[PDB]
Amino acid sequence: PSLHKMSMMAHRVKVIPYSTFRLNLSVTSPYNADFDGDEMNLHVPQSEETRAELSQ
Amino acid sequence: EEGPQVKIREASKDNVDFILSNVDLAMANSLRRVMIAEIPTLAIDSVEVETNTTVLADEFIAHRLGLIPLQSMDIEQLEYSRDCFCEDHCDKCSVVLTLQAFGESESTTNVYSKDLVIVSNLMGRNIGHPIIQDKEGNGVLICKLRKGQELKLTCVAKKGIAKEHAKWGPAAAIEFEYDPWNKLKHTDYWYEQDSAKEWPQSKNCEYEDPPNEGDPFDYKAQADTFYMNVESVGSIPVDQVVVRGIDTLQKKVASILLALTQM
Amino acid sequence: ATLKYICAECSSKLSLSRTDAVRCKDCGHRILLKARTKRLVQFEAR
Amino acid sequence: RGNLMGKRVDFSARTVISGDPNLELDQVGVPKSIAKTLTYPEVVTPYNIDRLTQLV
Amino acid sequence: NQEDSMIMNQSSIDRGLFRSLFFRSYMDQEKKYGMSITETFEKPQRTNTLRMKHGTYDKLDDDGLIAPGVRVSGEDVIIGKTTPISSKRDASTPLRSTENGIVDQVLVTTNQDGLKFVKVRVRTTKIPQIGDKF
Amino acid sequence: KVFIGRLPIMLRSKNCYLSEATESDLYKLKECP
Amino acid sequence: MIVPVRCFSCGKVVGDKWESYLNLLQEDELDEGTALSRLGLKRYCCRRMILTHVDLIEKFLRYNP
Amino acid sequence: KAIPKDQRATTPYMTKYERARILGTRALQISMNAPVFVDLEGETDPLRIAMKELAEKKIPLVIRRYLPDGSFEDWSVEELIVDL
DNA sequence: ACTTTTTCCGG
RNA sequence: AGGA
DNA sequence: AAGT
Ligand SMILES: [Mg+2]
Ligand SMILES: [Zn+2]
Ligand SMILES: [Zn+2]
Ligand SMILES: [Zn+2]
Repeated sequence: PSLHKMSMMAHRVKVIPYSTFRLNLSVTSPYNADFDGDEMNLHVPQSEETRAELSQ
Repeated sequence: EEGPQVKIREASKDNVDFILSNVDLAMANSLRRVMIAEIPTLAIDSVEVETNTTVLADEFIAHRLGLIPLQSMDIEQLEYSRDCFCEDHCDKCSVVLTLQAFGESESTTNVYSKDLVIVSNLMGRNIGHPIIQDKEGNGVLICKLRKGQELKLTCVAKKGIAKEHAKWGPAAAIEFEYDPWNKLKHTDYWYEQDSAKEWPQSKNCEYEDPPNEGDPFDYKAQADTFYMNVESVGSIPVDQVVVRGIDTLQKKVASILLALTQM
Repeated sequence: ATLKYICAECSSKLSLSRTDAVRCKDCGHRILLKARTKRLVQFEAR
Repeated sequence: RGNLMGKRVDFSARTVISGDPNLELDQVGVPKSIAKTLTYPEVVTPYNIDRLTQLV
Repeated sequence: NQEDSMIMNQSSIDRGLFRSLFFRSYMDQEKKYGMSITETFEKPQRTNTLRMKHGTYDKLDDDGLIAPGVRVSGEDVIIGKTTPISSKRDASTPLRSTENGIVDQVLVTTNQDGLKFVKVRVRTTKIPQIGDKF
Repeated sequence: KVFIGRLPIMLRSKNCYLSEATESDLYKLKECP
Repeated sequence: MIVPVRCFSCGKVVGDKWESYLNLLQEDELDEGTALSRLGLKRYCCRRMILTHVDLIEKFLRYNP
Repeated sequence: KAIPKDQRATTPYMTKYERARILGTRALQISMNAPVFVDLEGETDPLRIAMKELAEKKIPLVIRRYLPDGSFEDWSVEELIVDL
């Protein structure tokens, strides 16, 4: 859903094999995700400006 | 006699029961690993299908064929296809098997691993013969056909290790145990009332000495002596699953030593 | 050689063209299959 | 609500999520297929030019 | 295996564990337009229309159908069809862009009307991978 | 006497062929027993 | 649907043992427990492979073309 | 209307948002082939360059802080304290 | 007498 | 019609 | 399940 400011967070990409978005286990709680078939979205900033907003 | 000692308990076509003494656990385990996934075998790896009128699908049968165990005795004198210079395959690097089957019989017609014929030249070396351990001499059951059900295909078997596919598995289950009286305190026995009663004793308890409680914990104590049992699938013979493993590992260590010398 | 389409039940090869009627000869049944390519398929045994 | 406050967007990806204890808190595992599809527009600059041409 | 995840034995997956077949039946028919203005199951090319799919029409045979052995993949055309106008508009059915596999059964039949009815089955095996649910 | 439309029949019903069919008959009819 | 060659867990060739199992049951009148063990399947992974097998192939064969 | 420097009453410190928009803005300009105001001591990322430009308070930008009435306080990235 | 909301994502 |  |  996204009822939290913490339901949408900025991350460092790590290119890996296998079709799943991998994520650290401690970040499980803010999103509220379990790994029982849960899916997630990924948006990519296009500016060196929209990037600063994410990182900073 | 030397460094690590061996004392074989039971031997057969399919199983070696022995005891590995004066060895490091890390050594006996690296040895366990190697026998599972690093000894090369030979199995079907390309199935060009001509006609399939069966109840099973092309790839269902394909996958099945790779699991059929092939003679991998003189495997050491077959090149890995990658290392060979021919585009695709040749006699130097591959064994070519053909399989033709048809339901002539009004009853159900069975298709066995015996029904495989080597079409390639074997260069007089022991390889590609489907392992038939079967009493009636039939080997694996690949398929079943009714009447007009024909099965035509060609297969190319290649070198490969179990690390690449479990079909190149030279060994089945590898039994590994140490310290049947937990004298090392390497495990904490879960219980309801009594640890010793509720947990069944190992058969290997007989080959080691009971703890005798009126003695302090030997912290100084290290784990040596590993009650093992290796099972051959059929490809390589039991003894060789061991020997070949011992060798394979030495070769890995040597490659390091060698690659170290290049620098 | 040449067996364009096989009938779905009796499995008798037909080899008909576009405008040669979608039906079997002895039995009716317009079901008719396609008979596998002569351009042969190869699969890895994994 | 559906076309203005909310919007279907580009540079967006979605898949099944799976936990990884070897990833860092702030990193996200991105499958190659998705990294290979998602694209950032970088401006040819004297700093990047050399790297950029290699990727081109 | 943390948080409703699970570790599967790769050695097992290869030995045949949790493998499954998957079929998908693509279907089509020749549509008649009043004055006997039918569509045609054929392998098209240029010929005034140029409104055809990007996928390799080359897997098609002259009847506008793949044969039951052929390994298909992208948006490779499974059924080639054309509709003329007052000429070969394309009406070709490509393989679901997402999909890939081997043609299984191709069935050529008749519609109640008497129209060319086609059903194409495409098989694939699915091995247990990493995001796979159980 | 006179035709009055077509009634969709439910499988394995009195008016369906399959009711009056044996294992062998069904397999022959390409129907799962 | 046709006997799996080799047990998923350990890898012991198991595709041969089928008809023999079906015979130690029918002809030899034994129980499943003793039959599996005559065939030398001691680890439960191997045992379950044969014990729990549903040979569906035989039903598919009853269909004509 | 514009508040005179001597009469300014906002933070002498730079907001989290000011800093994030300055680095974004300088990174966008440095990336658009703008003149860089510091020795790029091996630096190749326009954000890292922008961060360095800010580190030595060498960014020629000015934050116009707007008040609810429309009136505003102009503060330089030079004068703004970066404790954050 | 009379109206309007209700978590997020293959055909 | 179905997932979280 | 509420509220002009
Ligand atoms: Mg969940
Ligand atoms: Zn060769
Ligand atoms: Zn017929
Ligand atoms: Zn087993």
